[PDB]
Amino acid sequence: VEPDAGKATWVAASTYGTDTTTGEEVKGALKEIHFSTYKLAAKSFITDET
Amino acid sequence: AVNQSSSVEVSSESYETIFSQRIIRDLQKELVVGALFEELPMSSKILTML
Amino acid sequence: AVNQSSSVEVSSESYETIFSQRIIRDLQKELVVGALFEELPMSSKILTML
Amino acid sequence: EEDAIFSLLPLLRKRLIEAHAVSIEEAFMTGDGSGKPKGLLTLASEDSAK
Repeated sequence: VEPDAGKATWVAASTYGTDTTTGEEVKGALKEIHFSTYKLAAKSFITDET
Repeated sequence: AVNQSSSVEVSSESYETIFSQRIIRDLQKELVVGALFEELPMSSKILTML
Repeated sequence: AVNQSSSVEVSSESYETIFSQRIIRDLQKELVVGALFEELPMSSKILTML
Repeated sequence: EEDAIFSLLPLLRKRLIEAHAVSIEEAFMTGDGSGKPKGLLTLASEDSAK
């Protein structure tokens, strides 16, 4: 599941040569999410004489 | 670690990797005393002879 | 700590299950200021209006 | 991209355009004028319309 990410940086206007100081993106950590299952079991009984 | 790079591209933690369904086993000691001597068939509990 | 699934013997090791390569995300913000007027075209890096 | 999902280039570009879109929104909402447009929230403070 992706996260929020996020901004960029505007050029300093007069920067035309190598490099123009273009920043970089926000590091999108592509985090795992997981599930779990529980069990229920119900039992009932009767006897032949009843 | 598993989580590489981190400037700047999208990279995850663990559970990216492919898994395999084959099973391997070490070279166990050869079987010889369990498969050498002759069987005698019986049909009760004790056998007697003279 | 970990115990998944120690019932009663075939516990495995690295959590032998399955995973999904689907990626999801919730809401994203409402881009109201991105379309408030037309993209006025310029051939030049400055322009003047009298 | 040699040990992952063989498909990170779509994921990279969808985030990078979003990062550009929110960055142009931020600059249009708020702007001092330091390398960036003069966003609306502070802009009316200049001609003192508050």
